[PDB]
Amino acid sequence: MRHRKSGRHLSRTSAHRKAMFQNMAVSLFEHELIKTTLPKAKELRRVAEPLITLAKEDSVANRRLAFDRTRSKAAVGKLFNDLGKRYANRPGGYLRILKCGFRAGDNAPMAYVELVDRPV
Amino acid sequence: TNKIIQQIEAEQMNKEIPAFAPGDTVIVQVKVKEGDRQRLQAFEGVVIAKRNRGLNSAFTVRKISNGVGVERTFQTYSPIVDSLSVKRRGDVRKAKLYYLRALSGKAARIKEKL
Amino acid sequence: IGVVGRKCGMTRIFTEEGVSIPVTVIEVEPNRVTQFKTEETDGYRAVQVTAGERRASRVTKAQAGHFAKANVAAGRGVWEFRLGEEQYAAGDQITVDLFQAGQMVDVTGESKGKGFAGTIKRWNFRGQDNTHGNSVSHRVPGSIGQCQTPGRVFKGKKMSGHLGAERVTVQSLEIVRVDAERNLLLVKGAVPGATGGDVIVRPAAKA
Amino acid sequence: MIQTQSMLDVADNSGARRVMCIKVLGGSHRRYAGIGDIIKVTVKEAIPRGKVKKGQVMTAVVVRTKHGVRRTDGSIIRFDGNAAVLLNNKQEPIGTRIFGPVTRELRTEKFMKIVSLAPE
Amino acid sequence: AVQQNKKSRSARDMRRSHDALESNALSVEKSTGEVHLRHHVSPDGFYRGRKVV
RNA sequence: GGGGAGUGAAAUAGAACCUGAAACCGUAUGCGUACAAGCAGUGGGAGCCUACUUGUUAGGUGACUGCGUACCUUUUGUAU
RNA sequence: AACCCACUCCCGUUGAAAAGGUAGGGGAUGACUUGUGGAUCGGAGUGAAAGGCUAAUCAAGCUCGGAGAUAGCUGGUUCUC
RNA sequence: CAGGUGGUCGGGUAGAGAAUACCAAGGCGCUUGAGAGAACUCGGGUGAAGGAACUAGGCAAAAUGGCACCGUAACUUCGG
RNA sequence: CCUUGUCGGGUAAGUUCCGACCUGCACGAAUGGCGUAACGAUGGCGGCGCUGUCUCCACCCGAGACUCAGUGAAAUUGAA
RNA sequence: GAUGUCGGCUCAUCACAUCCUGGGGCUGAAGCCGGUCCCAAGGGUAUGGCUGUUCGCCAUUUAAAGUGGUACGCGAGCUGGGUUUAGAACGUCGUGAGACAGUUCGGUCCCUAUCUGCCGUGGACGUUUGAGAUUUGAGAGGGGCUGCUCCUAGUACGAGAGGACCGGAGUGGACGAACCUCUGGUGUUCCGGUUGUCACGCCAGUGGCAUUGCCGGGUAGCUAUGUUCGGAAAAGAUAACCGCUGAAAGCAUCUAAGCGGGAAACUUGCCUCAAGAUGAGAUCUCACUGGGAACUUGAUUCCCCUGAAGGGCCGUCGAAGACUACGACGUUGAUAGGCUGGGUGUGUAAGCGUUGUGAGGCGUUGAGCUAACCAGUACUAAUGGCCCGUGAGGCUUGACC
Repeated sequence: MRHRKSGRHLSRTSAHRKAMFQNMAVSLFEHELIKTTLPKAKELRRVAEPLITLAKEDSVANRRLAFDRTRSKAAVGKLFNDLGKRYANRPGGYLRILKCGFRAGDNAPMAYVELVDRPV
Repeated sequence: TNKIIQQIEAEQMNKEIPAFAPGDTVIVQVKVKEGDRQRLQAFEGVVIAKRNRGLNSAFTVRKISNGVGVERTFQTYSPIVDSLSVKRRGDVRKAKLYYLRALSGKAARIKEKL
Repeated sequence: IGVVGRKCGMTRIFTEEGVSIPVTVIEVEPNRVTQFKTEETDGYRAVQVTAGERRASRVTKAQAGHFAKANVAAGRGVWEFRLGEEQYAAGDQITVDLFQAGQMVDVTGESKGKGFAGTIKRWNFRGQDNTHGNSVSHRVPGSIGQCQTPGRVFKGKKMSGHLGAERVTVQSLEIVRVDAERNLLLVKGAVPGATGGDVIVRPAAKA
Repeated sequence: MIQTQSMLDVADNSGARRVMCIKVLGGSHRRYAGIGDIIKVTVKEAIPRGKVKKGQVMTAVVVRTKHGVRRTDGSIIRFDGNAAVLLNNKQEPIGTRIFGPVTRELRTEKFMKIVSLAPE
Repeated sequence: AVQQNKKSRSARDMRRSHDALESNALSVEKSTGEVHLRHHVSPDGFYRGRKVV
């Protein structure tokens, strides 16, 4: 009935979602501009935004906690050094989601999801 | 608004309730009133489960009378619970302590702290 | 006459004798009468009322002009109460002070909406067997009619569909506490709908 | 106990060791019996010489359930084991001793003999 | 379960009187002057007077 | 795959190519149709619209209304 | 276990499949399972036997002839007065 | 095309094992996808209190499950 | 066959079951008679354990359903 | 050129020749119970042991376990035990193939719903100018059950035995609606523990996979087995029945005029839907104040003129939902996500001091998450297009102008 229940299933198992939303989050801390699906980007910011909040307090108990929920060495050092020194005085909203038309193959609704202070 | 129904609850919540953890052996002093009297009855046993929801808070104590296991889920801020008193503190490292139900006499013994 | 409020939660009252009373609370910001309908101008006796707070961009000119006849500056919704013989000015203000303690009161809210329910959760039908060789008809309904006679399904047959958000009235609920300071009724039991849904409270129809 | 075919210990003195509910008394489609309710039993197991015998349709008051009984503050009292006290056609207990606790929902006008014998 | 009679083309076309398509909410960037979907990035990459990609 | 230009007597003879029917599917236009029950027509019949010439015509549509249960075969007999 | 089987449930029945799948199940050093080559055929083979099997066909295969068998039966028989 | 198709090779940790789990060498993402998270359907997971009251029938599901040692009835064709 | 024969046991209650009786419609000694350890995906009964079989279903997880994009059937059909 | 059995399951619907509850007459009706006959169809109206069963026989209930019709209601809803094709056996019958007032074991149940019907939910249009909102209620649906104790009263009644009607509580059962505070269930989105293994360079720490690997718990939500509420009283018209006055017919008679009492039936009462009630109703408010031409004067079409009230698309969402619709909101913003506290759940992380040969032992500490929960807002995403809707609302008659 899903009254007041949070989280999209996205037609995959719970372990697939957890694998995808850390593949998506690691890709976003690397590139800072990824183009994904619109429901899949709404569920990304409940994963990638609490990793930047965690990386604002540089600590050995935070770096191996962020590594527990990224399992990538490269994107923990991209945190705690860049994203956490950028966003130290920004209270949330580390990434913006911009809708960009529809995918050509199917008619999937796309979005750009993008960190806010990109150097460009 | 939740601010005005947690304020209704805070008005009813002016009773002491000393600090007690699951695993501890406690004595609940309950009120009984039927066949009109106002006497006070003890219920000594082991706290196996605490509910921590404010006014809706509760605890489950396990006693054994006469070879029969017996549970009362108490309501922490009800005036049936007149007073509460911890007899011996327990060392359990687990919140809900329902595994005692399959243990009978000496396997169902809690350690003490300190 | 009644009152318009909102289901603000579900609570308990412990008495001194030791019984916890199931309580829902209904916060009632002081309603304001808007139009008083008499038989000379409307055929029946009633009073329109309005429970406050509505932003100006959401109030239309026709709606805003109606709140302006009655100097009200009114909010969300408009509700009407059939009166027997009471007189209300069109700038008055009805509060919880219209109910006391004891008092049996009827509460009408919009029930919680279950989507499209089946015949088991909607009409309490008995499910069929789950293994004795049953095919794919586990919770499907059984037959919907007789045979060639009547040769069709009768009107009203109980089937599945929108079980849900319907106007439901719970009657004879006792009023355990009337708080005119925090603008609250505490009603014994459950009232229909979810938290914050608009809910109508008035004197018991069965006394 | 609670329903038919349910099997339940014997809390009073003489006769049975296990009885089985064959009928919940009271209403018409009545399906459950809690503490203080009257069931119809049959004696599934008994001692070598007692006041009842194995295989005997008798009446018993339910004194002690695992589903429990609820108090007016909301508190429940809940036992580890199902138990009844067998009765005669007076609905007076047959045994002269009660074993185990009982609840105060049983000290009514008809069952206070069970309460006055119980080591509650 | 089948037809006992074939559908008329009057009734075949009455069914698809609800199958007409809707248009999109289009709007024009004030800077560039190009049509795009409302609330979406332009096909050149502009969104509310700013190149975003 | 088309729009022209050329070619030819002809390209709505353009190669799936003479003629190019019917079912079937479209666009345009005129009239009817969203309070009215059934073999869908027929008798009566208003209004509207096109051509014409006088109007007591011709073509289209057919509001409204009377009567009206296809066809074959088989049968004592079939809306069946 | 492989392998060979095919007892039970459910799914599937316009199937993924003109007999399967999934979960369990029987035999599994033997009267076993199997590759390759060969032998036996239509009132005729073969059959630890069910009328079983003999190329998705079996109380007599398939194909082509007799042959447009026969049908006291069925259905249909086309312009007008 | 979830079928069928003879034979050969066969690493690591756990293991009796060529079972099984996870992996190496090696191979692969099964040629429609994206949402949504109704009934119902399918394949599963947990379940208060009862525990075969189900049903034609414990069908199905739940349970038991290893190794060592102890212990082990009737009956027996002396092997079980 | 009468028939759920009758009696005993098992159940609160047992057309089935077990043990008997003999009144064998219509058993009978290699179309073998009566027993029988072991065996059985064999038929019928009873018990323990176990349980969503059930009282009575509740919630949850995946695959369809529903929606959007692309592809695109079938049985049926006198006309509606 | 097919209308596929018996029974169970699931769902029913009607009848009244009534099983219970309600109103009565007569009794060989003292009372408690009954017998029998009227009136009455509102709601109720078992669970099991045997058998394939319908029935039946039994055990225990209940206020009561009614009788019928509906293709002996219902297999494009289920089952498939009985009958029942192919196998096999027993008794019997026949020389035989084979058969049966017979038994016995085994044995494939297809269909994606076009139309009518039904339960839901919409799109269009119409309601005579349009709009935002609130409603009247013609009509329609739901609902309607009942046991026990007590109190009158061991009083009426009866030699005693035995036992009331009539009257008001308060406690159940079955049923229904809402709900989630409580008691619990679930909680593959939370926190732990732990087995096997592979990885992250290694140690530590963690992560994949093993049904969520297996498990202990458990927030929000949904939920019952949890909680709360319900069935009415009351009114009107009646039914049998009981009359009052009262003739025809000096009297007698409920009746022929006239007047009454009288039931869960009927009409309201209670709940829900309800103006597509085309008979389309009613209120309060709002918004829009330019001209030529032909031809036939509801006069219309044509152009120039402008588009309001408002609605919708879109976006952020919802305790609303299949799509919709409904609801809230879109910077004059608190709608969602994040962030900041607060709670909750789990149960003392990591790291290092400490400690032992080693597995393992306190504090920091009752921590970091945070899932859905509760608290401000200019962190992020909700962009002041013109797409719809126009420019004062026909005529006739009447009353007051």
